[PDB]
Amino acid sequence: RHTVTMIPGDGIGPELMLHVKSVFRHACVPVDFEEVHVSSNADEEDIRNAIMAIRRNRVALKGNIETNHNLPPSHKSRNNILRTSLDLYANVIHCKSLPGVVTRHKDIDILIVRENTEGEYSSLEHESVAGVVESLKIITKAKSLRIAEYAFKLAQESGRKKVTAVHKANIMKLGDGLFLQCCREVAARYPQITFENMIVDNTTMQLVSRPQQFDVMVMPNLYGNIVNNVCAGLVGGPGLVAGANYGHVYAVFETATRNTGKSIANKNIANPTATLLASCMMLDHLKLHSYATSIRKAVLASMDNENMHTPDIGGQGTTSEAIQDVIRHIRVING
Amino acid sequence: VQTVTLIPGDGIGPEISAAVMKIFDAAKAPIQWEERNVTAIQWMIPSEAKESMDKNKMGLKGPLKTPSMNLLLRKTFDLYANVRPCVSIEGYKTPYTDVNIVTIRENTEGEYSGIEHVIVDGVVQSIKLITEGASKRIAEFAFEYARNNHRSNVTAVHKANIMRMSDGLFLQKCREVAESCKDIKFNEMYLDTVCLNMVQDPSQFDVLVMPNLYGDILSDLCAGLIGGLGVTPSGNIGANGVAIFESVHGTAPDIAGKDMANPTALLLSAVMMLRHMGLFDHAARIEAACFATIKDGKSLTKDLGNAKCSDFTEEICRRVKDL
Ligand SMILES: [Mg+2]
Ligand SMILES: [Mg+2]
Repeated sequence: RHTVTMIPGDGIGPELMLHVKSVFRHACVPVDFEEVHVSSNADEEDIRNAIMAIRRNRVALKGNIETNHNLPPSHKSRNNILRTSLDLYANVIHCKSLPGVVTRHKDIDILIVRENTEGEYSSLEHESVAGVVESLKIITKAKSLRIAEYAFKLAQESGRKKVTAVHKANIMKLGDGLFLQCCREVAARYPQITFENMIVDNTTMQLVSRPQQFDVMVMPNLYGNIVNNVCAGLVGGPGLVAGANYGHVYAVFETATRNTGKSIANKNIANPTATLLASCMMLDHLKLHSYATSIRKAVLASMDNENMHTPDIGGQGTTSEAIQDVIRHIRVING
Repeated sequence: VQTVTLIPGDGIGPEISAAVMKIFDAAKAPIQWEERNVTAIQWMIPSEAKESMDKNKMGLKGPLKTPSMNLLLRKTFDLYANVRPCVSIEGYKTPYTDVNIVTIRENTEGEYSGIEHVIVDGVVQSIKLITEGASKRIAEFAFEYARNNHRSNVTAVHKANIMRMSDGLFLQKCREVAESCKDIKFNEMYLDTVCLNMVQDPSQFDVLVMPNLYGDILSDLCAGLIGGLGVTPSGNIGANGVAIFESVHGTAPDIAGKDMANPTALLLSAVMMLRHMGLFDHAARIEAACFATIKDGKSLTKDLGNAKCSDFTEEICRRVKDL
């Protein structure tokens, strides 16, 4: 039995965590969740104890913590503090077209590897004179090499063929230039993988017209934010895609789009797919591959059934009805 | 009958620019064309290029070759506001058909401050600059644009959750202009939310106002929804009433003089130009003539019909005559 940190988060986080536990029970998953809450408190003790809990358990499943952007700059994103404190350097999401979820594009199969600790998320800002604000985007060789190594290794291990570095090196000559140069050094050690690069604006144009051209994509922090959400949208939205955050030792799992979803919270309409797929992802990481495969086949099979669809993908079903169907699919798998 | 500075540019630049002049005359527009070739010299743009624009106020620009001339023009004329109206085009069919969005990009600062430092070996700092003055001005323009073009909603797009002090200040200036302009409906949205929703239901968005990089990227994404850079207008508003309207696609050198080019974008930028000054009547005619031509079928260009540039141009002229 494994002990895994669970951080319910805000909005749809807590309600979906209950369904994760419920699904884990029916599948007899040898996992015990140790819950840690993070309030809206300006004080950091909550987010620090959560870090401590993940340091101990090494693995976590979390909902999204709301960032109040009206508070002073001293009050920093708790999701970001967490991400960067634990040095979870690789944000990884897999956007794949689901046969049961018909959107404007099909045959999308994209692995996005996003630098997850650096860049425009460095929280370095100051006001030199009144009304003049500077924000410091930090790009380093160590972290750019690190994320490129990850993307190429992933591409090779999962039998992918192309890695596309996404950047703005034509304008951000030194910063994005360094990121790209680091990707290129790694590319020389993976001669069997096609390496390409694309400016981030053009990338978004290509994604909304011919997203089938992309295989693995690697990029710094903000561009990952953008591309993740574009690709998540192309395949059907926030309710479908799981996100992983990998460090050398720790790992934290969530939904790809990192959305609070406060406007649909507590209405039994949230799509449970992304969160459940994230928990399978976590089970694989824990080497509980058979449990991961049971649940993942159950949730994917339920998504084939239009009747099980929640409103976010144009259905009319409730969350609990989707879970009912997922559980129905599981208890015939394990007898 | 006022004069418009014309910058044909390179490659297909002359061809398409000729096509726009032919259509503007066929519509009997009170505009005469004052051609000017910009080129960086001494850097700076030529004496006669600067001078035409300084008295005329209005320019039209085809695709240029690549000190960037587009960067020069921005600093020379303080082009602070990039405007890109993306409207889904009937006949030319993408997977998105309900699009009607204006992206308003702060064009002077933000993450294009031009300031990068090597802090130590293997550590680079790129400075994102957000100022009170520049943010208020783009916000004032965004709301002023909305009123004048009969637009209900303005959305400020930001990442103030992550960049609190900088995107926050930009937002604070957007809020101050908004409360002093209760006419237009104002909301705030995270950049990632905008991106997520845009590719699902782009019909929900109206006027998007944002700092430089977000604007740089979204203007391109929105253009990708409606067909590309080949069919998309663009305007740049500056200081002292100067304004340049432009093509943003390539020069396409490999078809430069084969009567094989598409002037839709340059035309739509020209239509956009007529609206800015106040000649709303003519603007509507040429536009409807253009849209009906594309909807019509065979008169199409190669990127769009197995037809030449000059037929397509000729059909539009013909149709704008029969208002
Ligand atoms: Mg969030
Ligand atoms: Mg752009």
